[PDB]
Amino acid sequence: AVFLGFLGAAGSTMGAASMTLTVQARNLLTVWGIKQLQARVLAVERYLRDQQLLGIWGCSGKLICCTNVPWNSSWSNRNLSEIWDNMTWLQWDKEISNYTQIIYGLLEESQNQQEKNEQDLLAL
Amino acid sequence: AVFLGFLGAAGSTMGAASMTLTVQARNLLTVWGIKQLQARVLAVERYLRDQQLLGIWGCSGKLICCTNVPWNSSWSNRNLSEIWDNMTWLQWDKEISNYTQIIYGLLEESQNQQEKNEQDLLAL
Amino acid sequence: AVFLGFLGAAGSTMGAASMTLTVQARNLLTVWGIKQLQARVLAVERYLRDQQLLGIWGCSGKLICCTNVPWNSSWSNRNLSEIWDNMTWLQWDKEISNYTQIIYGLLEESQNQQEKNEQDLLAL
Amino acid sequence: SQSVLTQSASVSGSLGQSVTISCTGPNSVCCSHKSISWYQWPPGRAPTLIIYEDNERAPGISPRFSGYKSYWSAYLTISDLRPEDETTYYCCSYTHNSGCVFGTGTKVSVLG
Amino acid sequence: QGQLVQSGATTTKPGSSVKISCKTSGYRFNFYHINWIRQTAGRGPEWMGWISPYSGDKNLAPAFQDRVNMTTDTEVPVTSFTSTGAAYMEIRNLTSDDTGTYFCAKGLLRDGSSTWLPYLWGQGTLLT
Ligand SMILES: *[C@@H]1O[C@H](CO)[C@@H](O[C@@H]2O[C@H](CO)[C@@H](O[C@@H]3O[C@H](CO[C@H]4O[C@H](CO)[C@@H](O)[C@H](O[C@H]5O[C@H](CO)[C@@H](O)[C@H](O)[C@@H]5O)[C@@H]4O)[C@@H](O)[C@H](O[C@H]4O[C@H](CO)[C@@H](O)[C@H](O)[C@@H]4O)[C@@H]3O)[C@H](O)[C@H]2NC(C)=O)[C@H](O)[C@H]1NC(C)=O
Ligand SMILES: *[C@@H]1O[C@H](CO)[C@@H](O)[C@H](O)[C@H]1NC(C)=O
Ligand SMILES: *[C@@H]1O[C@H](CO)[C@@H](O)[C@H](O)[C@H]1NC(C)=O
Ligand SMILES: *[C@@H]1O[C@H](CO)[C@@H](O)[C@H](O)[C@H]1NC(C)=O
Ligand SMILES: *[C@@H]1O[C@H](CO)[C@@H](O)[C@H](O)[C@H]1NC(C)=O
Ligand SMILES: *[C@@H]1O[C@H](CO)[C@@H](O)[C@H](O)[C@H]1NC(C)=O
Ligand SMILES: *[C@@H]1O[C@H](CO)[C@@H](O)[C@H](O)[C@H]1NC(C)=O
Repeated sequence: AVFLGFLGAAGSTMGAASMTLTVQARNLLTVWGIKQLQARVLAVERYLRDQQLLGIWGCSGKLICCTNVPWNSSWSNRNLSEIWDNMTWLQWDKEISNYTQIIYGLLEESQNQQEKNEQDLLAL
Repeated sequence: AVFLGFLGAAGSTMGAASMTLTVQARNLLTVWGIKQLQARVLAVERYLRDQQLLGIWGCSGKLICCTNVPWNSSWSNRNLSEIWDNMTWLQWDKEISNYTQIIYGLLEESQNQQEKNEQDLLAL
Repeated sequence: AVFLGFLGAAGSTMGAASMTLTVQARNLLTVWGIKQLQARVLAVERYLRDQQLLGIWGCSGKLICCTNVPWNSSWSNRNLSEIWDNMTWLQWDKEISNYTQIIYGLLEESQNQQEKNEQDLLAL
Repeated sequence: SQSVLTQSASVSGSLGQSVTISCTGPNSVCCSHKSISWYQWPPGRAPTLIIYEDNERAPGISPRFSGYKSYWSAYLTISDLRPEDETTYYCCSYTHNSGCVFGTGTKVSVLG
Repeated sequence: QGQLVQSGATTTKPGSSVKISCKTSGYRFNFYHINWIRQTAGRGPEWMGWISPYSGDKNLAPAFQDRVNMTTDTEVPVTSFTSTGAAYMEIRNLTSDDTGTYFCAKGLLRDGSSTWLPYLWGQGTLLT
């Protein structure tokens, strides 16, 4: 591996950038102090939003997290090889920008309809 | 299902309200900016308290979370059907308000006496 | 057990202090309000740093958490009994202060090279 | 003398070889219900803990010294005899809240 | 990991009593027991007893229970983990059979099943 650093693989293929995730996970968290204390609070707010989303998805604690929601071809009818070995994450974010809210809800109830299935499993 | 919304099942049975949890989980997180920045900080503080409690209970990442602490009849000698299919969560919070601190400690060491049992399990 | 309290086993052996962890885990989280709101924000910042580190280690939700990184004798060539039944955590922090950053990186990729191994496991 | 925990009287060895010192007694001080310690003890001077709890070495003890405890006797092997080994070795039986029930002693010569 | 210097070589005569000092350094004196061992000309080594500088607790063999006076001071803390303590040793009915070399021994650990084990020894004192 090559320590590309923070956002090192921003122009690399999505498969290459997916190997270097903990690098972007580390660096994610008087009147002028009022402007500095403002940015300090917003920093924890924008960070806890990603964690709250990851928490209600079952991905709490995961950098790579698999799910049960199957990939709708309406979102992107691209093949697997022409995604992870071709496009960059910056490109993939433009192609899925629209449907990015649709998936966030599918993950939310695929988790509630999983811990509900586990609650009935441990009821005997 | 019917998208009742935020606090939609506040007057419903506890079994009905328990199915709609991620809805209340989403919506949980110059001199007047000082009063606005104050509410912004308290928002993350009151939210991380619930997460810190859930974290030291083993429920970190769960909306529904099962435990080993058995139900003491002193807390509520009500039957299961007369709770989940009768009372509302607002009613249940008044009946368990007293004993609500007793259970929070039982969950804390039932977790430490679980990860301690798992540490000896992986020691061979 | 004896409820020693917050930092009760600060001068005790590391094996004795390791049993009382949730006690230190609980108690971890106008112009003068600006100095009070400052300490309130720093409190959540210093707390989320420990959680962000625990999160990218796979220990998210654990008070005691086991790993795959084997103990290098360069860090401390002390025997197991002369550590948990002799030194205090305050002593152990001075002996490992140097190598404390080396281990934090070993935990970071031992987790990414674990969820990557689990992603290939669930790919069939 | 009145040590109820006898050893191996004496023994000899040569450079590069390994020895073995016995240590046994009645059911009142040995063995499966007691921890055995081993002390290198120059004549009336500064001793040295070698092994505690049957087979656990003290800090920094050379990997040569090894301990074993069967159901009736404990052994201290001195692998790879180095010249600085001529001394007397005493064993001791103990529990968590007792004392050291020392042994008779065993002089070990390394002349070679 | 510190020293345990003792007194000199004092030789009295039977019927009397002798006081032996044991001055510690380099370690928290309260964190480990203080054993007393002797090697006499007539037997071999004989464990006399240990005392806890923390609990003030004494445990000694029945062969020396009615003879030994065993005490400790209180540590003068040097740093967070260093101090300077002292343990004292006296005997009652003295004979020529009790002639031998005496040392103090700091315990091995602070917990477990080998907590008091005589690990760090002194230097030796020659009795009558
Ligand atoms: C502060 O720091 C001090 C010094 O380091 C700590 O004190 C040490 O604690 C450890 C463990 O907590 C002790 O090791 C134990 O030793 C006992 C031996 O005690 C038995 O025998 C004694 C003499 O016969 C006697 O005093 C005891 O009787 C009771 O009454 C006295 C009255 O003074 C009371 O003070 C005692 O506490 C006793 O309650 C007792 O009969 C030994 O039995 C222990 O072994 C058991 O437990 C271990 C696990 O701990 C287990 O592995 C064994 O198998 C066995 O089950 C254990 O070895 C040590 O002796 C203490 N003193 C030292 C090291 O000088 C203190 O704990 C620290 N406190 C804090 C809060 O940090
Ligand atoms: C894909 O999404 C559309 C809505 O955009 C939905 O109607 C359709 O059922 C989905 N198909 C699959 C296979 O999930
Ligand atoms: C998203 O919606 C806009 C609406 O105007 C549309 O133009 C755009 O093509 C959509 N994106 C994709 C990837 O289809
Ligand atoms: C119920 O709680 C009381 C204390 O309120 C306790 O004394 C009792 O043992 C508990 N019973 C059970 C079965 O847990
Ligand atoms: C809680 O304690 C108060 C103390 O006055 C008591 O009146 C009340 O009945 C208690 N609640 C329950 C549910 O028992
Ligand atoms: C211990 O760490 C050093 C670097 O400090 C490294 O070179 C060595 O390979 C490590 N050894 C083991 C066994 O991990
Ligand atoms: C840490 O590094 C410093 C550098 O001067 C060194 O003096 C110290 O001994 C080191 N710590 C350990 C435990 O080796």
